Amino acid sequence: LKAIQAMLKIIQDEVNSKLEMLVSLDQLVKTEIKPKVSLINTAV
Amino acid sequence: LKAIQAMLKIIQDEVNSKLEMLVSLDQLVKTEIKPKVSLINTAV
Amino acid sequence: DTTDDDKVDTTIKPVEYYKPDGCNKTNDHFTMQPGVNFYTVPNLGPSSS
Amino acid sequence: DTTDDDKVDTTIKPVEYYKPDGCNKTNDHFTMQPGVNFYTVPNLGPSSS
Amino acid sequence: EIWCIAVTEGRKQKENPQRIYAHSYRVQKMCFNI
Amino acid sequence: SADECYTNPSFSIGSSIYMFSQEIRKTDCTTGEILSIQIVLGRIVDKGQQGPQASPLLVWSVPNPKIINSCAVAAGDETGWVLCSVTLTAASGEPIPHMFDGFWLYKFEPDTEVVAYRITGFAYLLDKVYDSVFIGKGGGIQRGNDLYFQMFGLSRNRQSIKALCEHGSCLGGYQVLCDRAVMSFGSEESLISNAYLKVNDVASGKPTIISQTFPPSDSYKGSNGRIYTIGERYGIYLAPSSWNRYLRFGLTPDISVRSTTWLKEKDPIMKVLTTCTNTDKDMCPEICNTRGYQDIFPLSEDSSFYTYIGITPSNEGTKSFVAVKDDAGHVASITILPNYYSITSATISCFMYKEEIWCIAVTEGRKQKENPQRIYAHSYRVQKMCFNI
Ligand SMILES: *[C@@H]1O[C@H](CO)[C@@H](O)[C@H](O)[C@H]1NC(C)=O
Ligand SMILES: *[C@@H]1O[C@H](CO)[C@@H](O)[C@H](O)[C@H]1NC(C)=O
Ligand SMILES: [Zn+2]
Repeated sequence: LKAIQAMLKIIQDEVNSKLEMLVSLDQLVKTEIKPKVSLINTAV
Repeated sequence: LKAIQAMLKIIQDEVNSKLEMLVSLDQLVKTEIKPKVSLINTAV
Repeated sequence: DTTDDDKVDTTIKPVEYYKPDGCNKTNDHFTMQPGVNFYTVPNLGPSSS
Repeated sequence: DTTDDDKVDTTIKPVEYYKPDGCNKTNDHFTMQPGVNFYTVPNLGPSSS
Repeated sequence: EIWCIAVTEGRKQKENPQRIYAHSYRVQKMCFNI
Repeated sequence: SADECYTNPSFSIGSSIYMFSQEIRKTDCTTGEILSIQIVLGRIVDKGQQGPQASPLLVWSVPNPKIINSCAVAAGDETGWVLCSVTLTAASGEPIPHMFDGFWLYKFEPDTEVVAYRITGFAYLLDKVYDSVFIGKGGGIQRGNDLYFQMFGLSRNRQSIKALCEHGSCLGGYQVLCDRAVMSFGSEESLISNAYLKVNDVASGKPTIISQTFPPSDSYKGSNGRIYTIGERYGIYLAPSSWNRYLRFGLTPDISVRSTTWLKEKDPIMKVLTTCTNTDKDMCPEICNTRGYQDIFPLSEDSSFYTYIGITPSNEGTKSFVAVKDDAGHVASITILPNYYSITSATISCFMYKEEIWCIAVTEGRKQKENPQRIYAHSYRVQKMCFNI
């Protein structure tokens, strides 16, 4: 049964870590890209 | 009980593989798009 | 006339050397000199801090 | 006058054929010829290497 | 006319890291009667 | 957002780039929480309009804004700087109001990442011992490889106080009031004072800080100020904070206290955001509070000419005007912003544009009575004139 408990520990660590990329990506698009696209649109 | 161990093997493989798309997408936005948006902004 | 027909952008060309066109008279010296200004050309490529 | 009122972009029109306007005299031959230049039109659509 | 671009390595200030800079100039045709 | 307030603007123009900084506070605008601090780097460009126009290139927010006392900006040649004073934090991680724990320095450049430096106990050597330090709102300058900023704060004192107490004809009680005005909580051992702040050797990547204080004998209660460059010489502006509401502007050949001299002009006189009761004519000593800011911009090497914005309170917000004072004492003024309910502050920076002198003024205020406070910017020109009497 410990094999299952170990398996879940592995799964949780891998997923919880990787999903950090999603948080970073979202922050980038909202903070960096969105604003300048608006500035560019007005300019042209 | 082996049904559960098998189920976890399936879940792990599917998720660990699919999340590769997130890594690729993030690299693309930071390397490709962000830089040129800056160049465009300056030009206009 | 047709030499530039297939160019996407015609801003610059390969070097065509200067010639002493008329500077062939007695005591007539043909030369070349650099201009006085030395302009910046920004963003030739990426940099960092 | 009003023919272009509803056009978004007026850069080009459908072909209006040439006519022999005055080229109807004795020994007067009306013709058409291509120009000397043959220009490139880049990025008509996507391509790859 | 003939223009030239020069690419150089160096430092703007003594304590700065090395960076690459680019500048342009022109060559002027001249003819002198001695 | 109606629950957000924009305040404490800092604006400076370099060669082609400008630095702009603003604080966002929650509701109160004075003592409210800091939600964020935002810095903008950009250029002044010609967009086919009547005057010069702004063009932002880089917008960046300061991390951990909750531990900052104040920030101010400076601009040079294709580079900008931000100097922030920070406070101490408790074991809980929460900040302790009005305390001092060194400085942060940031370097900004176009199309480039921001570089941060930490200046700690062995990097900064202050003239005296301070309990709290603030960086002057007005901003600072860069000269060669050093930066100059103005600061003020609470300085520990052990000497007898003899404060500057100059006023017009007025009905030793006044000296006592003048001595008390510069004291914090009435304690002789705790003064509020101004000082110069120099950041040495910024290009080395390892900057240090040295300060030099003004003595009470030639200073009023400490306040927000600004460092100017006037040809080969410098100058300092110190805002009103107490009973003396006259212009306080000084000149100096070098950034030092002993070499500083002061102008004899009075205008502008600060009339807004004050609890003082003295009249503009006599300016008698009293205990009161002033929290405004209206700086000037010199138009000559000896500051015999200068431009400023005046503000006066009324029954309907405020009224304002732009003025230029010449070397004969004459003042020419033009009414501005007739459609704005109120303006409370102004900072002015001038530059050459289209072969003439243009100025940009950044002001805090409200367009309508019920609106939240916001920051606005406008531009004008100075016209050279010559009259045959
Ligand atoms: C110089 O060149 C001209 C033609 O441009 C010619 O007529 C002339 O005789 C030449 N003189 C000499 C010294 O070569
Ligand atoms: C050619 O056309 C003109 C009208 O443009 C006419 O006057 C002339 O008589 C015509 N000549 C012949 C040969 O058709
Ligand atoms: Zn005059």
